Amino acid sequence: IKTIMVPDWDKVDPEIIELIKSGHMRLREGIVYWSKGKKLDAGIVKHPFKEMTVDLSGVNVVLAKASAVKQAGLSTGIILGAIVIQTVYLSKKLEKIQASIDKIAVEIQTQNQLFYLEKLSSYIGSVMAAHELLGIYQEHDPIPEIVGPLLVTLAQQRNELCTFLMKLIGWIEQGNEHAALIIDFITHVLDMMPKAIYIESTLYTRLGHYHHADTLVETAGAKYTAVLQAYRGWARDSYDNLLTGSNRLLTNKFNDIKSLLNSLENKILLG
Amino acid sequence: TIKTIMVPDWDKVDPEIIELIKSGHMRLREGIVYWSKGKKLIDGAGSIVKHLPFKEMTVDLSVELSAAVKGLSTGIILGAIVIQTYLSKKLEKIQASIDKIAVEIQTQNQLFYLEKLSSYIGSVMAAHELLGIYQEHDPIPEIVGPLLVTLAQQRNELCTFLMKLIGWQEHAALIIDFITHVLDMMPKAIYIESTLYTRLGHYHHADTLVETAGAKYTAVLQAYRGWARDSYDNLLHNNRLLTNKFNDIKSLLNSLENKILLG
Amino acid sequence: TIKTIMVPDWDKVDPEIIELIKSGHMRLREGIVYWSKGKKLIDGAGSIVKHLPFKEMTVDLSVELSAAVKGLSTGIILGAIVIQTYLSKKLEKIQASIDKIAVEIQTQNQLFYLEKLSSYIGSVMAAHELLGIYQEHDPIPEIVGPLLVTLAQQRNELCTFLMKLIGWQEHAALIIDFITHVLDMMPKAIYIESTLYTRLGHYHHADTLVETAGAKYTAVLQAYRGWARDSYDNLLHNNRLLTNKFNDIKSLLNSLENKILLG
Ligand SMILES: [Zn+2]
Repeated sequence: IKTIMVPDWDKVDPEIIELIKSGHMRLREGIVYWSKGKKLDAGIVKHPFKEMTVDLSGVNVVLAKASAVKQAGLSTGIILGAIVIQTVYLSKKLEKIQASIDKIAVEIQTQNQLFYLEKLSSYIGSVMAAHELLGIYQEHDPIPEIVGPLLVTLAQQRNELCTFLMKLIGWIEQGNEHAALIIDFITHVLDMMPKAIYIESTLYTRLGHYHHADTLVETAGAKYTAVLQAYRGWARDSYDNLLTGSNRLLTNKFNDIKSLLNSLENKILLG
Repeated sequence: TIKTIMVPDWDKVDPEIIELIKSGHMRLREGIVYWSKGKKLIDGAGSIVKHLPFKEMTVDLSVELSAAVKGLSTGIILGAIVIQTYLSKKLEKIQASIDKIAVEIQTQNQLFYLEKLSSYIGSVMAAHELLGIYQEHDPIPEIVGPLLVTLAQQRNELCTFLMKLIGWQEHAALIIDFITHVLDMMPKAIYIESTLYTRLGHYHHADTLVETAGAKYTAVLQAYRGWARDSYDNLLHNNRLLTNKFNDIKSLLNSLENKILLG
Repeated sequence: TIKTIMVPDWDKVDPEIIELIKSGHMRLREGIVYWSKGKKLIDGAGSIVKHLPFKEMTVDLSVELSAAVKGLSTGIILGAIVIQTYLSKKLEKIQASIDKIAVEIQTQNQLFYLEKLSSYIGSVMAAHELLGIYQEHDPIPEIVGPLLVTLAQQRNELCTFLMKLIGWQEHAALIIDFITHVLDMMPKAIYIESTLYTRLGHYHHADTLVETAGAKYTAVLQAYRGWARDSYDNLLHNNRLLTNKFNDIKSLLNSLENKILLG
C-alpha cells in the first residue's frame, strides 16, 4: 500500500494533450517537451500531479493497466515509471540481489570469483544512491554538478556489466541446486538493469536533457537486448545438458529466463 | 587538547533575522541562514538569507554535554565541532581495526566491503578537507559534486555491508565493536555530506538528504538492535568484555549526539 | 465619471511584510515594496522586496478627501488616481490657456517658454502613457531613460519660466490663474517622473528626486507667496475675480494634495 504522484490531466491544457497526440510533443516523468524536429523558435514545454494508490503486495507491477479511465500504453508506462521512480519497488530487488551475492560468494571457488561480485555490489550501490538522489528533489533548484558525475558512473558500470555478465555462467562448473543459484542470480540482475536504465533517463530529464534521455534509453536498451539474446542462446544450448545427467527448481529457473525474455515491464521501460 | 571553533555571533545579527528564525520562516545550517521551504516572503530566485558573523569559541577535546548557556545552539556547536575539528580520530581508529576484522570475515569472501569502507574514510576525510578550505574560500562545484556522488554511493554500499555483517566468543566482541563504531561514525559523515550540499547553495537538498540518509541509517540501527536483543543471552573474563560491548550498543541506540546530527 | 483603479490588496500580503513596513525597514511606492536605504537585512544585490497584489477600487471623478477607512493609504490612493486616471484634464486646460497668455507676455520676447511648456505637457502625457502600458508589460529602459532626461530638463526650465513670470487689472487675473494652475500641475508631474524611476528599479533615486524636485518647486511656491502678499492690496466687478484668484493662490500654498505627492 503506497501512494504515488501521477499527472493530473484535468489540470492540463487541452492543446498540450492534442499536440501530444499528434506526435509533436513527448513526455517523460511529468515533463512535456518538443519531439525531435517538431518544434514550432531554442529550448521544455510544461511540467500537475495528483495522488494515486497502488498496493505493492509478488504483485504484477505492469497494477497499472487496472488503474483505465482516459488516454493505453502511454498511461500504463506513466504509472509504471512512477512506481519505479517513487516507490521502494526497486530497493527490494536490489537488496535481494545483494543477498544473492552474499550467498554466491561462499558457494564458489575463491580464485573464480575474481572481482565480478565486487563490481556488481558497486553497481547496486550506485543505483541505490541514484534512487536516493531522485528522492531528494527541488524542481526550482537543479543540481547538474551532481547528476552529471552520477550519470557517468552509472553509464560506465552498466556498459561494463553488459560485457562481463554472461561470462558468469561459467560459475556453474566452478562450485565448491548450484546451477539454479547462478541462473537465478543472472536472471535477476538482467531483470533489474532496465529499471536502472529508466533511472538514468529520469536523471537526464531532471537536467532538462529529454532528447538525451530518449536516445540513451534506445542505445542502452539495444546493448541490454544483445545481452538478453546471448542469454537466450546459452539457455537453448544448455537446457538438455543441465536437466539430464546433472529437477523442478532448474526448470522453474529456465521458465524464469523465458519470462525475462518476454518481460512486458522491461519492454515498456525501454520504450 | 584545546581547540578553537567558529560559532555564530548573535550579538552581530539583526533581531528581525532572529525573529524570522523563531517563527519558522527561516532555517539555519553551518553558518548559513536561508528561507524555509515555501516560506520565502520576498521576491527573488535563490533561498539564501544571510551569512552569519562568527566568533571564536574554545572547546576541550580530551561532546554533546557547558556552552549554549545564554536545542538550536547545542546542535550548532555540535555541528561546528564535527566540521571544524574529532571525526578524524574516529576514522583513524576504524581504519586501524580493518585488518583484524578482515581475518574474522575472510570465509565470507566479500572483503571488498572493507576496501570500500577504507575508501569511504578517504572520501570523508577529503570532504572534511574541502570544508576547511571553504572556511575562507569559495566552494567549487566541479570539485564538490563528484565527491558528493562518491559519498552517496559509498554510504549506501556501507549500509549494505553492515546489514551483511549483522547477518553473519571474542570473535563476536571484535565484530560488535567494529559494527558499533562504524555505525557511530555514519551520522557525522552524513552531516558532512549535507554541509557540502549547503556549501553548494542547495540547502533544501541538504535537509532532505539528512532525512533520507538518516532513515536508512535508522533502518540499519534497528536491525542491529534486533540482533543484539536476540543474542545477548546466548553469548554469556570475556563475559565482562561482551557486556561492555553490549552496553556500547545500547549507548549507540540512544545516542543523543546522532539524533541531533540527524535532525 | 466613475473610474476603476488598482490599489494594493493587503488581505493578500503576508503580515511580516506589513510589519517590516511599519518598522521602517521597508518603503513603498506605486505597488512596489522595497528595502529602505541602509536597512536591507537579507544578503543580496538589489533592493526590490515585493510586487504587491492589486484589487479594484471605484472612484468618482466629477480628490484628497471616503476610502482608507480600514496617511499611507491616503497617499497610495492619491498616487493611484494620479497615475491611472485626472492629470490629463489639468494638462488640457493648461494647453488651452497658452495663447491668451502669449498675448499678455509678448513684450517680454521670451515666448519660447510657452513652447517648452507645451512640450512638457507632451512629455508628461507620454510618460502617463508608458505607465499605462507598464501596468501589464515590462518597463523598457531604452524608452524610459531619455524621457526622464527630457522631463528633468523641461521641469527645471519651467521653474525658471515661472520665476520670470512672477518677476514680470484683468491681465493680472489671467496671469495669476495661469501661474497657479501650472504650479498646481508640477507636483503631479514630479510624482509621474518618480514613478518612472520606480518602474526602472531605482527606488532610492525616486525618493531622492521627489525630495530635490519638491524643494525646487517649494522655492518657486514661496516666491509666488511673497509676490501675492505684497501685491494683493495694490490690485484692489473685477475685484471679485482677483479675490477668487488670490483665494486660489492661498489654496495652492496650503495644498494637502501636493504635500502628500511630494512626501
Ligand atoms: Zn578491488
